[PDB]
Amino acid sequence: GLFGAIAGFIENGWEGMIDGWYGFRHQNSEGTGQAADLKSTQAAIDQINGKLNRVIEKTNEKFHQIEKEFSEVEGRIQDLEKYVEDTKIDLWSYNAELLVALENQHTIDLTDSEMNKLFEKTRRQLRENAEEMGNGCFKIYHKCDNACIESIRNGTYDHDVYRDEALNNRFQIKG
Amino acid sequence: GLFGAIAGFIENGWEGMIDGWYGFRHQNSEGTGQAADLKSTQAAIDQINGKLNRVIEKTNEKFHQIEKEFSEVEGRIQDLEKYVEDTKIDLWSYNAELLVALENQHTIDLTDSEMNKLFEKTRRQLRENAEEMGNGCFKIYHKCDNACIESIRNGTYDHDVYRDEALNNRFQIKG
Amino acid sequence: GLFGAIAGFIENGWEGMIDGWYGFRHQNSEGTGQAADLKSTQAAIDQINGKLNRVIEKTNEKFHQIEKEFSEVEGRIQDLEKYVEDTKIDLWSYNAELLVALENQHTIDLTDSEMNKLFEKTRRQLRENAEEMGNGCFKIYHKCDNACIESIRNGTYDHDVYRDEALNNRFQIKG
Amino acid sequence: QDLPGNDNSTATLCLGHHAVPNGTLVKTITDDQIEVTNATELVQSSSTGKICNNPHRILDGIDCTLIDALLGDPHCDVFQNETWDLFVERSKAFSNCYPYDVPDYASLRSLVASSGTLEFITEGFTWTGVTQNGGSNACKRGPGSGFFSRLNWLTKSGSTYPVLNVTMPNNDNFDKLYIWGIHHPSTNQEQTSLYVQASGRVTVSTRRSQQTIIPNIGSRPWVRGQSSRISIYWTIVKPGDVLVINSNGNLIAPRGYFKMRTGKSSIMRSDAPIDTCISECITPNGSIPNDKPFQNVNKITYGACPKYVKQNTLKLATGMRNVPEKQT
Amino acid sequence: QDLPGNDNSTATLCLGHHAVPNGTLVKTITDDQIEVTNATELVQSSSTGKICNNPHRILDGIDCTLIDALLGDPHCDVFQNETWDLFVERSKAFSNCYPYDVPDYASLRSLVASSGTLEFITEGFTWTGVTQNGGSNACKRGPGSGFFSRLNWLTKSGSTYPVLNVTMPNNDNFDKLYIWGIHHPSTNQEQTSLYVQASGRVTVSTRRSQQTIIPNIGSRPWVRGQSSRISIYWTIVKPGDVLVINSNGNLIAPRGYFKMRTGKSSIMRSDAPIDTCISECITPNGSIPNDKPFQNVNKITYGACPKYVKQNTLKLATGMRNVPEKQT
Amino acid sequence: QDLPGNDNSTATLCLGHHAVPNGTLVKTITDDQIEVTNATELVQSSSTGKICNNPHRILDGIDCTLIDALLGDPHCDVFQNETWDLFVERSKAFSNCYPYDVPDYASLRSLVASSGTLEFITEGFTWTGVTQNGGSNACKRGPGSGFFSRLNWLTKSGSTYPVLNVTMPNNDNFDKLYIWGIHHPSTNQEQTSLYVQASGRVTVSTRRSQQTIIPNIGSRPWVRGQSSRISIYWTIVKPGDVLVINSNGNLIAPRGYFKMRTGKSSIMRSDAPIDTCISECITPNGSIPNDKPFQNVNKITYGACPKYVKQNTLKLATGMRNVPEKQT
Ligand SMILES: *[C@@H]1O[C@H](CO)[C@@H](O[C@@H]2O[C@H](CO)[C@@H](O[C@@H]3O[C@H](CO)[C@@H](O)[C@H](O)[C@@H]3O)[C@H](O)[C@H]2NC(C)=O)[C@H](O)[C@H]1NC(C)=O
Ligand SMILES: *[C@@H]1O[C@H](CO)[C@@H](O[C@@H]2O[C@H](CO)[C@@H](O[C@@H]3O[C@H](CO)[C@@H](O)[C@H](O)[C@@H]3O)[C@H](O)[C@H]2NC(C)=O)[C@H](O)[C@H]1NC(C)=O
Ligand SMILES: *[C@@H]1O[C@H](CO)[C@@H](O[C@@H]2O[C@H](CO)[C@@H](O[C@@H]3O[C@H](CO)[C@@H](O)[C@H](O)[C@@H]3O)[C@H](O)[C@H]2NC(C)=O)[C@H](O)[C@H]1NC(C)=O
Ligand SMILES: *[C@@H]1O[C@H](CO)[C@@H](O)[C@H](O)[C@H]1NC(C)=O
Ligand SMILES: *[C@@H]1O[C@H](CO)[C@@H](O)[C@H](O)[C@H]1NC(C)=O
Ligand SMILES: *[C@@H]1O[C@H](CO)[C@@H](O)[C@H](O)[C@H]1NC(C)=O
Ligand SMILES: *[C@@H]1O[C@H](CO)[C@@H](O)[C@H](O)[C@H]1NC(C)=O
Ligand SMILES: *[C@@H]1O[C@H](CO)[C@@H](O)[C@H](O)[C@H]1NC(C)=O
Ligand SMILES: *[C@@H]1O[C@H](CO)[C@@H](O)[C@H](O)[C@H]1NC(C)=O
Ligand SMILES: *[C@@H]1O[C@H](CO)[C@@H](O)[C@H](O)[C@H]1NC(C)=O
Ligand SMILES: *[C@@H]1O[C@H](CO)[C@@H](O)[C@H](O)[C@H]1NC(C)=O
Ligand SMILES: *[C@@H]1O[C@H](CO)[C@@H](O)[C@H](O)[C@H]1NC(C)=O
Ligand SMILES: *[C@@H]1O[C@H](CO)[C@@H](O)[C@H](O)[C@H]1NC(C)=O
Ligand SMILES: *[C@@H]1O[C@H](CO)[C@@H](O)[C@H](O)[C@H]1NC(C)=O
Ligand SMILES: *[C@@H]1O[C@H](CO)[C@@H](O)[C@H](O)[C@H]1NC(C)=O
Repeated sequence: GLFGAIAGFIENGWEGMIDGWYGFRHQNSEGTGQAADLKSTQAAIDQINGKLNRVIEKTNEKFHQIEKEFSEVEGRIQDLEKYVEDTKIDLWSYNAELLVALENQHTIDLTDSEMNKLFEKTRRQLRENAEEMGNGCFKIYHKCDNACIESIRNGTYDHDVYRDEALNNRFQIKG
Repeated sequence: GLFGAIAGFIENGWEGMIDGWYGFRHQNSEGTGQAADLKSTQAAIDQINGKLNRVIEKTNEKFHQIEKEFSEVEGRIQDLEKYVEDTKIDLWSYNAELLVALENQHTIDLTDSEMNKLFEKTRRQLRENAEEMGNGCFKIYHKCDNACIESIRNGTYDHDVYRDEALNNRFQIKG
Repeated sequence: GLFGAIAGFIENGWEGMIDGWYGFRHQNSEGTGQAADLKSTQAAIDQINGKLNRVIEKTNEKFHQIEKEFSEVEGRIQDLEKYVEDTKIDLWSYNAELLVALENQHTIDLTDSEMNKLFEKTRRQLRENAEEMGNGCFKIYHKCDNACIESIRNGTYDHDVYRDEALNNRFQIKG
Repeated sequence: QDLPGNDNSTATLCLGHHAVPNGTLVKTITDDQIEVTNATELVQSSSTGKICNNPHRILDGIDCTLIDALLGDPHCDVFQNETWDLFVERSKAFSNCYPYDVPDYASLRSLVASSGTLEFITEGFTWTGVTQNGGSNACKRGPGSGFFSRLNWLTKSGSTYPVLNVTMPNNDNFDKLYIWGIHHPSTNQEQTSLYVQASGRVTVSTRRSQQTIIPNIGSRPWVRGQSSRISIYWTIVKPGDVLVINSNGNLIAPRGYFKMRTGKSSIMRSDAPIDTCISECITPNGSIPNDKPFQNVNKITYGACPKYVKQNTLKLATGMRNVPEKQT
Repeated sequence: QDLPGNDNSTATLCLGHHAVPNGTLVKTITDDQIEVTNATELVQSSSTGKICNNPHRILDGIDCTLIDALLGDPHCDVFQNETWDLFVERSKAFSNCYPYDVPDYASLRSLVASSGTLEFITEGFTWTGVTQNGGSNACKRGPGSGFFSRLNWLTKSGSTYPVLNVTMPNNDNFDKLYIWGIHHPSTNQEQTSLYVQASGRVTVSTRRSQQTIIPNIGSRPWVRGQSSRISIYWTIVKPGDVLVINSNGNLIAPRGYFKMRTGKSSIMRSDAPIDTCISECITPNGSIPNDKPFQNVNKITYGACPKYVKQNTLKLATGMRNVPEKQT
Repeated sequence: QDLPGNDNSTATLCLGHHAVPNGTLVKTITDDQIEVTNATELVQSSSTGKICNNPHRILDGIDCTLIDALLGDPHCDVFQNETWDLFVERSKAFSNCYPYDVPDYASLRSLVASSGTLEFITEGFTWTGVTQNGGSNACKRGPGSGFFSRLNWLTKSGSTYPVLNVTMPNNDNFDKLYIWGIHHPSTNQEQTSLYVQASGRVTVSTRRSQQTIIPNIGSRPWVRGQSSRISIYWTIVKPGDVLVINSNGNLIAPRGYFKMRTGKSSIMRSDAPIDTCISECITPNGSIPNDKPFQNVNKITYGACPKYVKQNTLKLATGMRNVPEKQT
């Protein structure tokens, strides 16, 4: 999509994530873990329902209209009755076809956008303590135990706490 | 919107900014202060007028048409006259309804985009001398007096001038 | 467009690039040189053909319809025959006019997006070895000969190889 | 801030999105089929097969068309003063009374079908000097010969068919629909036998319109024993106007008026069974649900229905792109 | 570059956008109401209440419909040879001359209304052996009895009425509209008194069309003293063709032709006052401005008008999302 | 990883996009003209000027309209039993036989044009007591006087003209179209000379419809020597029904039926030359290619054609924004 996250810099999706649409997987001192992100999942879901409801909005009701099927050949006025309905139908068919094309396009970029926003938001929080391995994974340069991972995910991580550790550990020169 | 700046990483808007749509507030060596950005304000305004004019474009003029109100009951041909106009009206109503929905959606993301582009543009200019506090604010790591702030804003800031200062001041290890 | 790369942070296009839509120009101790990127060119071209085909999709065929030209004055039923076709035509004209407006808008942002994705992708690969001069150009902080430039472009650049060099060379403090 | 640690390590955090093993292809502006995690059908394409009898008054015509129900074919006498939101005409329907034709049948079927009521009021017309209540063996009512319950066939009294000239004022505050007709005899002998004069005439007028029909003598195809035809006509009379019927032969006189009302009633041809359920959208194929925005069941609908479209499936993606790691 | 500073500090730069205390909700693809900084109304929903007399020729019909103005009802003689871009018919309009009816009134009102001129040319028809200029007390012109200024009622000369057979060539290069009629007497006595023959006939032809009407004798409702009616008909004659009128009774003859033109003229029913102002879009409710793209005032419009829509407000956001600090 | 180097340098990598010197302006949602690298025309605006004779059966009417080809004007005898996907009527077309008129010409031109065949079957009608095969010098067939090949003008036998009353059952399984007419004499003498009775009548019926026309006597404009007219009528007879023709004067009798079929045939008026090429979309202006989605050549089309639009150019950008090195 437009942002290049889903099916982009994130090589693929996780079939394993059964509890949300976007989320985190980590390796840290205490082991490996996975966890769904609920705020971005709710954001993508709310917008998709938003558009879904606007489409499922009010059916117009019509009662006595014109006849659309004929049993005899009449000529001029029947030819018109047929033309009015056939042109109404192609105009409404074009309309449905463009609607789901536009809508579908926008839904793939909207969810692409939410993946990207979670990523960026996570990036900003880690400040100088992590580097982007460029595949959706941040390498954190300091010991980050499971509570550290929970603070990043619940959004309370304080970068200053580990800045000196991370920074030292990051700008090591030695080969 | 799609970029996550407005109503995103920028927690809210400033009612105080009466002179432009996007802008800077600063805290520094000789006070606090605010200033509208005119290039990004003009960019957002021009695009919004651009679409506004295309919508306010040519009314079609019509003269003798068909009758749309009747005083007697006639049956078949009147039934058709009513059906033609009722189907024209619902098709144009759908049309106005989809037009402002698409348009409005695009205007919220367009102005979201311009906020993001100003932010990114400012980021690129500060090079290694500032860090993103992740809330729309850059922390500049060197003494930046009011002329320094006006050079960032008018776009002439030379990062090299303060790079050694900032860099030293930035990668301090001491707790 | 929405991403601010084309006609944005990249001041202009290269008329010289005859072999692709997006690409690279470099100056390194061996020399200067240019090369088209084929994956992003193919990505932009495929999406543009994608939409082009969907538009060039099935013509509907119609055979006996209503008369659209008259040689005598008849009154009520002819007035209707004229109104049905005139309203069909304005509805299809609106339809073509909105279609290319939406489409064209989306194509300028789609190609804006691909420029930005190439840029970002290149950024992620260079890790801590380059800095963004903010005008579409990365400054690489280590000796990068032509094979080094080919590895970045063909996407196999190993940042670790030159990290210590680049990093040292980057965070030099001396004026 | 904290003190120098004795361990030096790093961690890996990776952001990602879900994916499903299955996944639906959907259309896009740049793609004809692209796979998303989930989608919804926006085209309703199946009917139940039955017209739900609720919420609209659905009147089953059974083996009566609305025009025979209006005229009062004996076999349709069941519908007298009936009322409907939707009159359903069945293809099995037949007529079984004097052969008639309705020049502009289609408007009379329309304007009655929209009125939605068949309430008839008998007015005291006085036909002076003519024999009332004629009937025919082509329209038996019981063992006897008969005629449409709502029309009155006038034949001469004795040596004369006078010039009938009668009036009926519209003193009420609603429009009155009058159905009347004229008899086209098979032969010149039939003409003179029944109406004396060699050429009848019917002029029916209000102070704003008038129609004169003269009969047409000639053999037509045998239908229920008859080679003659009657042709039906209608006259709406607005409040405060007057009906004047002038004729000196072949008049099939009205027995009063049908009330006309403005409503949401229509007529539909369907052999779908009526069943007990509630549904708002009716289609000749039976009812259909109106939860989706578009339907493809039939272009003929009555009620709160989805816009008919040509496509028979149109999937709105309700999920992100599906990019699985295993695949299948 | 510069030398070691004796001070070491940092600064804060924050980017942000404006917000307004008020702010308008607008519709979106994903939201039904979301608040933006500013918006514009795209549906025009109010009229001034007056039809502006400029730029179009608006002809007030006052108490004349266009067909009475055409036929030449005495009380409409003011409109002779008038011209219009929009003829406005008032609901107060009445007729006051011989009771007539126009079978397919609606097309005659249309094709004259579109022509936009009532310019009449008198042609020298010669009616031989019949009395010209008949009139009626149901159509007074002054103290006298009279008739439509543009029609000529032919009755018997002395004691007989001949077969009229006249011709008028279209030698000009434009189409000529001829309005003519036929008189349906109330009684057989009235017929023979006026036209001698017991049944008249009118055949009006060109070399490409012909119409024969035979009168219809019978009582109709008293309208201005009359139980008879005349019915109006029209014949357009193309350049180089010929009108031939043949009749042996009941002809209401033409006095010449109306010019027909191709234009942008129409007719509208409105009791809106005409006032002096300029406006391009006219509606039965008065003029409306055409700065917005859609209007909801009336579906009947004439001129450069907004597309009529069902919605009565549709706001286009002309600003970013409004996310306030201090609030309202 | 590697060992400390003796050179210390940097490199510059710059990303960029192409640009073209020329470039096309295109419309946008926010811009009326903005320049892109490349675009495509979506509105087809030119015709070749010739109707391609392939893939559809295009039948050139030459100087015959379809109705004269149907009736059998001598000069159109070439079209007998012809067949078409598109009948092309030329403006040069003329008629050259007895002056006729077709009340509701437009439907008869339509329903034949859609049927697409003129296959005629002669049925053995027996006209008893009347002279068959009348003709006229206004319709010469060869040196002789003549008449429409498909109609049969019945005149009296010496002294009398009987009441014709004939039947023709539809025993086949398809609908049969019968074209018939009636003769309107110029004078009462012409009437009695030809048909004896002073007023003829035609009633043509099936068991589901009936039409009675009575002739109209009067002078009309001289066309090919005649002041009389015949008027054409049609009766479709469904399988299993019966045609009954009853008349005692002025009948122009049918000689059998035209087959009717359901097809994709139509009629078009065009003076475009037919030429040999293949094209699916035909327009009065000649064929046009249907590669583009919209066309602006003509709103009248037949076949697989682009949707007609008002715009005459509509460019779809197929490239990025064009931002050249030395801006253009
Ligand atoms: C004019 O011509 C038609 C056709 O020649 C004549 O109609 C035919 O008339 C006879 C009776 O006279 C009808 O016979 C009937 O047959 C039915 C069905 O089998 C039967 O149930 C009845 O008991 C009766 O015997 C015959 O069907 C009818 N045919 C048609 C097509 O209508 C008509 O009599 C002629 N008219 C005159 C006045 O000469
Ligand atoms: C056929 O029947 C109608 C109704 O019975 C007869 O019409 C009526 O004729 C009388 C005069 O003979 C009309 O009277 C006048 O009416 C006006 C309006 O109220 C009034 O101002 C006069 O002073 C006078 O009373 C009466 O209105 C009229 N009614 C209608 C409904 O038209 C007609 O005369 C009969 N015709 C024949 C030839 O027998
Ligand atoms: C009723 O009035 C019309 C017009 O006065 C009469 O029609 C005219 O009749 C004459 C013959 O009697 C036609 O003459 C012919 O002209 C053509 C063209 O030059 C010529 O080729 C013939 O040899 C002949 O001379 C004349 O055209 C015709 N005019 C029109 C407009 O039809 C008609 O005769 C009158 N009818 C009666 C029964 O009195
Ligand atoms: C986040 O997680 C930490 C443990 O890592 C916990 O102490 C804190 O309360 C959590 N904050 C929120 C908002 O859940
Ligand atoms: C930017 O501001 C500086 C002072 O900080 C001033 O000297 C310079 O001229 C300004 N440049 C522009 C383009 O306004
Ligand atoms: C990339 O370029 C290097 C030389 O710089 C070469 O050895 C390598 O094989 C190339 N890889 C690909 C995928 O082309
Ligand atoms: C697919 O989308 C529809 C509409 O949003 C929803 O009812 C359904 O639950 C979705 N499927 C899943 C597996 O979430
Ligand atoms: C029809 O309704 C009218 C009005 O109430 C009534 O007088 C008449 O008898 C009714 N007839 C039947 C059969 O219901
Ligand atoms: C509905 O009815 C029409 C006419 O009987 C038929 O052609 C159509 O296929 C039917 N569709 C469904 C879903 O039953
Ligand atoms: C709101 O938008 C309209 C159209 O752009 C403009 O005329 C008006 O000035 C705007 N309001 C403000 C406060 O800018
Ligand atoms: C109507 O116009 C014609 C043509 O100029 C003229 O001869 C005639 O007298 C006019 N009548 C009136 C009342 O203006
Ligand atoms: C305009 O006129 C119509 C008919 O009189 C009325 O229903 C409608 O409400 C009016 N609208 C306005 C804005 O006056
Ligand atoms: C312009 O676009 C059309 C359609 O994509 C293509 O045929 C043509 O080659 C393009 N022009 C160039 C120079 O690529
Ligand atoms: C027309 O077709 C019918 C049926 O085959 C045939 O009998 C008749 O002779 C044909 N006439 C001509 C001229 O082809
Ligand atoms: C096509 O034909 C119509 C009618 O002859 C004409 O007005 C139109 O301009 C023509 N267009 C072209 C492209 O030939």
